[PDB]
Amino acid sequence: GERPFSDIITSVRYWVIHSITIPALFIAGWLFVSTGLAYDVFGTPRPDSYYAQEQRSIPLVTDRFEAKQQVETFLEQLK
Amino acid sequence: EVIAQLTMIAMIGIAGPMIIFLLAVRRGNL
Amino acid sequence: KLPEAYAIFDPLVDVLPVIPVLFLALAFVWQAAVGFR
Amino acid sequence: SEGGRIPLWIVATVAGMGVIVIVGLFFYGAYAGLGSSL
Amino acid sequence: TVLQRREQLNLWEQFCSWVTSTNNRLYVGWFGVLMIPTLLAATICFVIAFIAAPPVDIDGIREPVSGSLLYGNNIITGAVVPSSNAIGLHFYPIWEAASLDEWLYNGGPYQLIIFHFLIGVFCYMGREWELSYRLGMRPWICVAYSAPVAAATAVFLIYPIGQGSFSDGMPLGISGTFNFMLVFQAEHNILMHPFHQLGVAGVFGGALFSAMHGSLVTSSLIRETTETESANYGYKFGQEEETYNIVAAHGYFGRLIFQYASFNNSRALHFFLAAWPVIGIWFTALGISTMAFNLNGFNFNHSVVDAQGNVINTWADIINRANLGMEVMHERNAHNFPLDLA
Amino acid sequence: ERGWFDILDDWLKRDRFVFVGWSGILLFPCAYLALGGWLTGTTFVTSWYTHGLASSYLEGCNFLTVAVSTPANSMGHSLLLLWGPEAQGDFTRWCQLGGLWTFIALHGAFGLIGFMLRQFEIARLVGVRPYNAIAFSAPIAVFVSVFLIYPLGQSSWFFAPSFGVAAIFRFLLFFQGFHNWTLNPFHMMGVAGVLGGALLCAIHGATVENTLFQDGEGASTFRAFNPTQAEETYSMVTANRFWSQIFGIAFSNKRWLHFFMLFVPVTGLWMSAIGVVGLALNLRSYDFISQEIRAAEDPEFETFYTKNLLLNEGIRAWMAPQDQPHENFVFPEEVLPRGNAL
Amino acid sequence: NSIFATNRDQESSGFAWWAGNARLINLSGKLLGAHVAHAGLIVFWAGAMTLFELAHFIPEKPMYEQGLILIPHIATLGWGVGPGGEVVDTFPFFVVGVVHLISSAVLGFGGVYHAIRGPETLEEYSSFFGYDWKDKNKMTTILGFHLIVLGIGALLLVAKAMFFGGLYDTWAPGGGDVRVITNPTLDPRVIFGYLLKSPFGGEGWIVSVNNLEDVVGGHIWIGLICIAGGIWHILTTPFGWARRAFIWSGEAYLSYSLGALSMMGFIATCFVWFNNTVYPSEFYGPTGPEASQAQAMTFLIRDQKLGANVGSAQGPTGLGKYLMRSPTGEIIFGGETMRFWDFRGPWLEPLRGPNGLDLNKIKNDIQPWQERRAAEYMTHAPLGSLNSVGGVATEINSVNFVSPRSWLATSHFVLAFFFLVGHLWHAGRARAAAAGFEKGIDRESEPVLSMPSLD
Amino acid sequence: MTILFQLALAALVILSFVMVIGVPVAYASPQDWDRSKQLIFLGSGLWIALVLVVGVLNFFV
Ligand code: CLA
Ligand code: CLA
Ligand code: CLA
Ligand code: CLA
Ligand code: CLA
Ligand SMILES: CC1=C(/C=C/C(C)=C/C=C/C(C)=C/C=C/C=C(C)/C=C/C=C(C)/C=C/C2=C(C)CCCC2(C)C)C(C)(C)CCC1
Ligand SMILES: CC1=C(/C=C/C(C)=C/C=C/C(C)=C/C=C/C=C(C)/C=C/C=C(C)/C=C/C2=C(C)CCCC2(C)C)C(C)(C)CCC1
Ligand SMILES: CC1=C(/C=C/C(C)=C/C=C/C(C)=C/C=C/C=C(C)/C=C/C=C(C)/C=C/C2=C(C)CCCC2(C)C)C(C)(C)CCC1
Ligand SMILES: CC1=C(/C=C/C(C)=C/C=C/C(C)=C/C=C/C=C(C)/C=C/C=C(C)/C=C/C2=C(C)CCCC2(C)C)C(C)(C)CCC1
Ligand SMILES: [Ca+2]
Ligand SMILES: [Cl-]
Ligand SMILES: [Cl-]
Ligand SMILES: [Mg+2]
Repeated sequence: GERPFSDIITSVRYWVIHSITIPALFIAGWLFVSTGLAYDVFGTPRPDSYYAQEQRSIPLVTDRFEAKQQVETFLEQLK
Repeated sequence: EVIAQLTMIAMIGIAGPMIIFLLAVRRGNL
Repeated sequence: KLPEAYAIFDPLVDVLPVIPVLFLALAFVWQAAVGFR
Repeated sequence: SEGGRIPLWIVATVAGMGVIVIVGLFFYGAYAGLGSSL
Repeated sequence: TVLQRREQLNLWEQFCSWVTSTNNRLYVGWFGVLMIPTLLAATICFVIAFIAAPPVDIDGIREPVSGSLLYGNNIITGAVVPSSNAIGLHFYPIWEAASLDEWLYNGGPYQLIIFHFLIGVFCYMGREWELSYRLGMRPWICVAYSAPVAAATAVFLIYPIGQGSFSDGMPLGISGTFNFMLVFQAEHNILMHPFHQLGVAGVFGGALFSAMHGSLVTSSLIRETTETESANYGYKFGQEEETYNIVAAHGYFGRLIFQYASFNNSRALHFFLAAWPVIGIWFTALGISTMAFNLNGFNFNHSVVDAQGNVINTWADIINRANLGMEVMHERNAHNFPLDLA
Repeated sequence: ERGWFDILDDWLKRDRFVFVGWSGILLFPCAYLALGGWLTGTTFVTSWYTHGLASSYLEGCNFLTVAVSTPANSMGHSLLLLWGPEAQGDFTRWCQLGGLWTFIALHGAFGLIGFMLRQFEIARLVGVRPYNAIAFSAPIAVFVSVFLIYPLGQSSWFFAPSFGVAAIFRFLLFFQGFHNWTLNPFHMMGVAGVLGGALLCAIHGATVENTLFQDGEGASTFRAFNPTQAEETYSMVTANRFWSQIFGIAFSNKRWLHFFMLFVPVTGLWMSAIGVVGLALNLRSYDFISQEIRAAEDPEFETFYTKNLLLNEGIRAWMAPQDQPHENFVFPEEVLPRGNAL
Repeated sequence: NSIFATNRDQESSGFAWWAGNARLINLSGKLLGAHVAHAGLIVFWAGAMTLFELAHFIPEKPMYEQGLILIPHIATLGWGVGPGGEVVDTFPFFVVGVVHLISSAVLGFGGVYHAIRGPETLEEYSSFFGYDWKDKNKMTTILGFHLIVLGIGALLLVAKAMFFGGLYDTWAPGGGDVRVITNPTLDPRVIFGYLLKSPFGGEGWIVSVNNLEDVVGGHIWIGLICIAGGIWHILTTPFGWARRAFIWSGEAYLSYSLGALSMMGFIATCFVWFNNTVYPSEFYGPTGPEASQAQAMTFLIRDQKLGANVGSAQGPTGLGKYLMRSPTGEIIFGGETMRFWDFRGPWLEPLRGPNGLDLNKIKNDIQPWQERRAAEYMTHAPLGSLNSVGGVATEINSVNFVSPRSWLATSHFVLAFFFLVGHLWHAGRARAAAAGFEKGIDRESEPVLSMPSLD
Repeated sequence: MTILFQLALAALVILSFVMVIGVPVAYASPQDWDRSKQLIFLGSGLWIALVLVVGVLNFFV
């Protein structure tokens, strides 16, 4: 009962709407990375944050219930 | 020159569909 | 390198080898324009 | 809101070219910056 | 001499009529004229060798590998072992050996079997064309079978040619097959090669689509039987009417996903069932046949590097550690120099 | 009717572009969250703290090397709920601890339940027998045995497959080196069902397409089919004679044919799941005792079976220090198994 | 007027869009356009790819470190190179590229003209250029014209080799160099002897050709054969036995040529993989066998310099670590490279005597240029990844290298394979169409229903 | 003799791009084929001439 997709995406109204929303979504994703926010939301190391300058060991979690605090310590050991 | 290479492939890439479009508008022998 | 007189055309020379691929893609643009009849 | 005013063959061509550009950018990224081995 | 040529000529024509007859229980045909003796020779040699052949010096280092049942193998470990690396790609028929004992030590049976086998299956493919022509069918079943033929040809002929030795062809055995696969991964990273990935999509997808098509037709069989009968008796061989409701089947599948993801055209559907696994197997056969010339899977070893220059490992680097383990252990007495270059 | 339950039932079962149903209340959120979790993790989330691995586009991985990786071995089999005692409601820490892995595994499991319920629900509404749902029990058996039962038998979720292309390749090679999984007869039956299913898919599609009746004048033959037609679109009688003469046997019953296309890949996947359940307990088909007794006593006895164990020993020694970082393996270079030169 | 008003649709032609070029089978004018335009694409690529290669070319790196396949073809003809394959002048590469690129505009012009503007069928316009696929004499006439053209092409190579500067000869005494061929091999016992050589190891069929005299003389024979055969087919019509043996249709002829090109593609794969005479290793890199042999040579040299007696050194298996015997007794390199003892190359042959590798020459006569070459070839072995990471599959990223031999062998195996599939496809279809059942079984006259049951 | 060469080659590139689009459009266009035909002749002749000019001028830069 709904309108065919081929009708929708060949109408100017569809493209008037989505000529705004599609670039807006794309640019928001770009800025999510380029501002560095993605690193902090997900906890992903930046290129200079995998190791400290002297230690060359992986910060592997070894404690189940204080794992949260254990990641906190590894992160305070950088810079 | 990445800007030059991109502009070249843009005009070359547009040329093909431009031929089809011009003929569609002119109701040509497509 | 190309002879230095032609050097300004380097970015165009970089792109030319791909043009044959565009001919195959153009066949589909054309066929879409006639509705794959 | 009427369908057909933008021909479907143009939509398909422009959309496909957009796909090619974005995938092409990802392949460029395989050779530069992160993941380039350099 | 005179009309005798016509008594010979009609006799030849009687033979041609028998060879090409649509009424033989098994079709012979001109391809069958080559196929039948070569498959029989390969089968007979394989069975005798699998049971009774003595150990074979596959890697040319006087280190014979036992493949046969009587020499300590079971069904899983047994194989007919590839011919010696000292032979390389040289043609080694029985009559090039000083004795059968020498021929057996050097892996002669392997060459006899694979060469007759490959002639046999190429002619089996031609024979599938031939009978379809005699029966008034369309011709392309042989094209589907060209996919397994291409794959067999890749592992028994193309890969040995590229690497310079039938000692690197796939062994004729179950554990020998796994050996070939493991060494192949160490030397070509085939898992990271897109043609093998297409192969996997081909066989995972073929199995998926087989189950899908089977379940959808079975789901919509028209009631022709009682509950104490197998529904299979509801179809009679050669009946004109279709035996299931394809409108019902499409109505199910179109709602399972969405309407336009479902085939309503049985011919389109069955073409898709043919093309998907066949194309996937073509590509994986081409994977083996091009890694035969050492164009190998993607190599992302150490591709990710941090700001200082430390490698940050990815799962590709863990794959590399497994490949190294197989590389350094395989053919442990055969390499004298630091690079394995074939 | 009247009554909110019946009114809701009406709306859920409306014929619309995307069927919803009661099953959709489970299916759509769980499938969306499983797929969305995988896309989120492979795009943005590391595996540095669980594996010492980069695993996202953000870090420089590509489509083949990204993954959502399993939690660290120290988490055991923790559900790793966002609000659980490990992450304690901290979303960032939850990602760093591997919570997206259990998120995807568990929403995926319940999504697969929802999908099979969808197959049942739609089959019941349309009036077809639910063979498609029955066939889907095989993917479910595979998912449950591999992603849930296997790690549950092992030390932790760490040894489940990680959700990624290269991560899965690593899982394959781990199973070779540690479980000798290629030697396992349950895996072999799985292989037979997958390859046999792909064979059936190809051969059936090709056979239909090359025994078509001429039902139109076009050289492209797809248009000469009508979904409502009563007649078979291809000749079962000609197909049967072709395969009888080529191969010796042929289908004669279309219903048996399509049931068999379900039976083969469905049964194969079920058998492979049984083998993985054994591997959850390290209950491997690792060795043949008679082979090991002979080889230990006779240093000239060699088979493809003993050759592959040496490859496995290489895999374990070369891959374990980086693949099992929680073990803190340090293998001095002198203890690594290596053949000559390599 | 209407979407379906032309003959360029399924309704008029019987062929769907995805088989649209089959609509051209009996439209000789447009089909001529398609063919000429396609030839323009081939020539276009040759010209444009050469200029791309030249623009990217650093003359002091080896060609094979730079992803080049076309400049090696030009250099093999003796253009642009001197002793050892060093590039002395890039202008010949430039000329080949420009002239192909310019020529492709002419071919494209004619192709586009015949495809959409010129007469759609040629028979009403000209009895000479018009044709019917079923006219067997007209078919052998056009075949004959093209045979003559091909024979001339083979004689152009001969003319280059003998009168216009020669060819690059990796075997030239004193070191590889351009050399004018003055004594091409004309003895048919030699020329056609190649055609009867086994394709197996140590023989290699025609892939074993190892000197430019045989190459040039072979092209003299092929040139005369093709010109004679072309004249023959212009002046004759197919014999009765041929008429009864073949299918006579456009699609059948296409299928014969597909089978032929597939075979040639497989032959080319083996040529570039094994042959280092018409594919000089100076330009294409070492062959697989060559680089494996070069490693053994490299460590023989190193260990002998350290004091090893390489003739008496027993390896772990009991075979010589450096030197052993082939199955017929010749002294060969040891290790896994025992499989490659049929290899022959100009850097190695000075060490070979009547019985194989000569221990005295090995001890006393290995020159630094041989050590250099073996090291170079060992470290440019044709192994590498799809993303062009040079080395074995376990190599770390560092070296950007895939040998031209691997690129050329793999591409032409893939192409030759699908052309064999295409041969089967079109040959089977041509048979079915000539017999009248390519569109399916006649329901009212199904052959199997008139046959006795099998049992 | 001068580096005017860079212009003739630029003209050749421009003229080529103009022909690449114009010739197929003209060949398939209903109207104005009389005017198109002479233009295609002139463009083709100028194109050939520019090829020769660039080819000769090549040897002065
Ligand atoms: C039907 C859809 C559905 C299903 C089956 C699941 C299932 C799951 N989710 Mg997912 N989720 C969903 C939709 C769904 N989710 C949606 C729409 C979102 C976006 C909001 C999420 C966001 C989400 C997150 C962020 C997480 C999960 C997690 C989980 C897992 C643990 C859930 C749990 O313990 O709940 C327990 C709750 C119940 C079983 C509800 C029972 C309700 C009772 C019967 C009613 C009576 C309760 C009573 C009134 C309460 C009184 C409390 C008072 C005393 C204080 C489980 C696999 C966790 C996970 O995957 O960790 C790895 C996790 O971290 N889900
Ligand atoms: C000289 C070589 C040659 C020639 C002249 C022909 C000519 C013909 N073919 Mg045959 N064919 C060939 C080789 C050739 N073929 C080979 C090597 C194969 C095996 C793959 C086939 C398999 C084949 C089939 C199965 C069929 C034909 C058909 C036909 C007819 C219609 C063709 C058409 O309109 O396609 C239109 C072209 C396309 C739809 C494009 C296809 C693109 C391919 C599949 C992918 C290319 C990927 C590219 C190389 C790399 C990636 C690029 C990127 C942009 C994706 C026409 C007579 C049809 C027929 O039988 O008519 C009687 C038919 O059904 N051909
Ligand atoms: C090498 C590739 C190739 C070539 C040379 C051709 C050639 C041809 N095709 Mg085939 N085709 C191909 C690939 C190719 N095709 C592929 C991949 C498909 C699948 C998509 C098809 C599917 C197909 C169908 C369904 C049909 C054809 C038809 C034709 C013929 C008529 C074209 C026409 O009237 O269009 C009209 C198009 C236009 C007017 C647009 C302009 C097109 C021009 C040629 C572009 C020129 C661009 C170029 C840059 C110009 C340079 C000029 C410069 C040198 C001065 C023509 C001989 C038709 C036929 O058989 O007719 C009897 C037909 O019905 N083709
Ligand atoms: C195999 C390719 C081929 C074939 C068989 C044809 C055939 C034909 N053409 Mg076409 N054409 C072609 C390619 C071809 N052309 C090319 C490349 C172009 C661009 C220049 C054209 C542009 C073209 C136009 C504009 C016209 C034709 C016309 C014709 C018809 C009349 C020909 C005639 O009487 O000339 C007589 C022959 C001569 C005067 C002698 C020709 C000698 C040539 C120029 C040199 C040959 C040297 C050597 C063999 C070339 C090798 C090139 C190779 C390396 C690529 C005839 C059907 C006419 C037509 O269709 O009218 C209805 C017409 O008006 N052709
Ligand atoms: C493109 C090249 C080409 C093509 C397509 C043709 C096509 C044809 N030729 Mg012509 N011919 C050519 C070049 C060509 N010829 C040349 C260059 C010459 C000069 C030598 C000739 C001299 C010639 C003569 C004298 C005759 C023909 C004849 C014919 C017709 C029958 C051919 C046939 O049955 O072969 C099939 C081949 C056989 C039936 C012989 C057996 C082949 C064996 C079984 C297989 C060998 C396979 C093996 C792998 C080959 C490679 C290795 C091998 C060399 C060891 C057919 C129209 C006949 C005709 O009717 O003329 C009017 C004929 O009598 N041709
Ligand atoms: C040499 C040279 C030149 C030349 C050039 C040329 C020759 C060009 C051509 C060009 C071309 C030739 C182009 C084309 C293009 C094409 C395209 C761009 C396409 C695309 C497509 C697509 C995108 C598609 C899509 C689709 C469709 C349509 C339908 C189906 C679906 C899909 C999606 C697939 C010049 C002048 C520069 C100058 C100097 C040098
Ligand atoms: C997890 C989580 C969650 C959720 C989330 C989500 C739901 C998400 C989603 C997401 C998404 C949903 C995303 C998406 C993405 C996408 C993408 C990224 C795409 C890409 C693509 C491409 C790249 C393409 C490609 C291709 C193909 C595929 C084929 C064809 C060709 C090409 C190449 C084009 C929540 C909050 C609940 C909670 C917490 C946790
Ligand atoms: C028919 C048809 C088709 C096809 C077509 C074709 C295939 C065409 C071709 C065409 C062609 C094949 C074209 C070509 C052109 C070329 C040109 C136009 C060139 C030019 C050149 C130049 C201009 C150069 C320049 C230079 C110099 C001189 C020096 C160095 C630098 C440079 C490079 C700048 C299709 C598929 C679409 C479909 C429809 C139908
Ligand atoms: C240049 C050169 C040379 C020479 C070469 C030559 C001299 C070649 C020749 C070649 C030849 C001389 C070839 C031939 C070929 C032939 C063929 C390829 C055949 C085919 C056949 C067929 C295909 C048939 C078929 C059939 C049958 C079998 C049965 C009946 C039916 C029919 C007819 C279908 C050399 C090496 C010294 C060196 C380098 C350079
Ligand atoms: Ca029409
Ligand atoms: Cl091994
Ligand atoms: Cl070695
Ligand atoms: Mg990058």
